[PDB]
Amino acid sequence: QLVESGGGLVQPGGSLRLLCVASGRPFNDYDMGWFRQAPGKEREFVASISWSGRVTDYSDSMKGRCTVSRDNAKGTMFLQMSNLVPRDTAVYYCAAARRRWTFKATNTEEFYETWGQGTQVTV
Amino acid sequence: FGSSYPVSIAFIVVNEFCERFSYYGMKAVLTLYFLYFLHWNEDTSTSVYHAFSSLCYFTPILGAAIADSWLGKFKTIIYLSLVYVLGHVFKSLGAIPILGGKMLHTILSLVGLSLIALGTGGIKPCVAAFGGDQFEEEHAEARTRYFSVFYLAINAGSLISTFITPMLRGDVKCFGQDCYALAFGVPGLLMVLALVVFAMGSKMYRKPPPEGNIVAQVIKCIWFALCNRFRNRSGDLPKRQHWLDWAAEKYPKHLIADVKALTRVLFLYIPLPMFWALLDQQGSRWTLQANKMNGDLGFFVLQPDQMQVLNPFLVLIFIPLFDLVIYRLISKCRINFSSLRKMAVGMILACLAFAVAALVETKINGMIHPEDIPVNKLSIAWQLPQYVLVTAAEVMFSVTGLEFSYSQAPSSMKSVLQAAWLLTVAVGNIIVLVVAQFSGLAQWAEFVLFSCLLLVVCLIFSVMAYYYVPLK
Ligand SMILES: Cc1onc(-c2ccccc2Cl)c1C(=O)N[C@@H]1C(=O)N2[C@@H]1SC(C)(C)[C@@H]2C(=O)O
Repeated sequence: QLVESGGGLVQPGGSLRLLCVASGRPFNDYDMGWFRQAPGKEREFVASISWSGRVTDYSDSMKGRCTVSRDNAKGTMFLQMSNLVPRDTAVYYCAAARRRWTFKATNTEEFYETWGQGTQVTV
Repeated sequence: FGSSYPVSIAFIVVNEFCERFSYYGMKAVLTLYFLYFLHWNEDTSTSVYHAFSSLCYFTPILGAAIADSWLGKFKTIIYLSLVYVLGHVFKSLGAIPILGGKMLHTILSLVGLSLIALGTGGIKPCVAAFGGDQFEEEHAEARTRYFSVFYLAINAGSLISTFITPMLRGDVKCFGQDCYALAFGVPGLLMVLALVVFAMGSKMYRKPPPEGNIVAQVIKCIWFALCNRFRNRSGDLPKRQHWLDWAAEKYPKHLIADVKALTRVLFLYIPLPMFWALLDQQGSRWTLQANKMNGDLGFFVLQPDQMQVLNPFLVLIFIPLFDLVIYRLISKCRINFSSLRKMAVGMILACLAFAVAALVETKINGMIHPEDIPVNKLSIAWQLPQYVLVTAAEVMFSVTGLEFSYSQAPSSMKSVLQAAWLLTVAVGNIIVLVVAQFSGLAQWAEFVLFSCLLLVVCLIFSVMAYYYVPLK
């Protein structure tokens, strides 16, 4: 709960490492995901990391190659983007979903309940 | 071919091999299908997987009830195999992304899983009982060899399933995405082939008819027996010499004897779920133990996960070895293994295997330095002795249990006792789930605990097996 984010401008072919720290209940309880919202577009799926980090998923695009990692101590989550391009110069959000039983896709906006403010990574 | 072995068991062992091949090939990819095709939560995927496994373990009760109480077997096998094929068709149809999405996929997959569980629970006991029914009651020595070959076929199917499954889901694009339809359809074709080969031998089988609504008669007999003693303010002869003797105003002696044998065998089997639960807690902890020990082996680098395949291979080696050499050598002398001493010896071997695992963990912990490498870092070897002991226990226990269940069952309820044998596995698997969450002990102290528990269960089973009254 109370998720945050951090990031900024990157080189045309550089790399970025976005943070997401939860300042609420324990971080091991929530399933986490990353979303992006390019200007004048719809919020897209980027990557998802399950509680305990055992299961990971990335969007078909995954421009370059992403990597989502999390530690449940200090409640922090890292996204490593490698081969960013002029495109995907979007606002990146962090979403957290409390563990429960559901049939909704883990890669959809409806699966997650709390969204933090998004960074403004640009290329 | 020559004699003493009908040609029919060919299309029993082959059918079992194909069925296990398909079942394991599907179950291997089930979780990945849940996670990366349906995009389900980890909790939801794991819960659905465990529910499907539990239903598969528990459905043989219904299958055996159908078979023995009505329709006989070879007609429950055929119809439940048709249901199995329908479930496979539904499951493979729900993995096609072209038609529907996220609603048709889920519904079709769940319905297919339900049908697959129904089919497996009802092809499991019925097939074994039907194959055992092909031998004359006098040929009690060929039946044991047939059961050994049956277990060998099961294990071989599992092994080829492990060796062949990763190829199906390896860089295959069904329609622009990972090809799960092929992964779920190849097992469907395997099950279709198994059904075809089983049905091909119809004219050679020895189909015996059911002896009536045996399950209802058994339930009613037990109910009357229990309700007769309730002489709260009276009673001179409610029941003496047994708790079923004075359930004799009805239910002629030929039924009271059958229910007596059933109850005796069930009371004997009571403690087997604990043995199954204790023995199941080795495919997960031993992987962790392997993760802490060197696995180069000089010639070929072995991963901790790959060591799991050493169980079916050792079973394949041991079954012929036990059947043809060790048992024959024991029989050479006056030593008599009565098919209940075999199970106790298997329990003792499992306890020894877990004690050896605890010893290996203790050796691992005692590591001291001389990228630095610990001198006292064990190679992936030293896990063989516990894999050898645990595998021998499984061969001695599981193979003997199938024969003991059939040999000690009344002709009217031969497949009911086979469901009782599988019922212990179902209950034992339930115990594993309840105990899995509770994990706060050291690996060495956990293995020593399992060894002691396996010893306590062995003594309980040994004492009860000592007082067991064999069927006659
Ligand atoms: C234990 C046990 O209890 N009933 C059976 C059994 C008996 C008949 C048909 C199918 C099965 Cl799975 C059984 C058993 O171990 N069967 C077979 C056996 O042993 N193998 C299969 S299952 C397995 C893949 C886990 C195991 C292995 O390869 O390690």
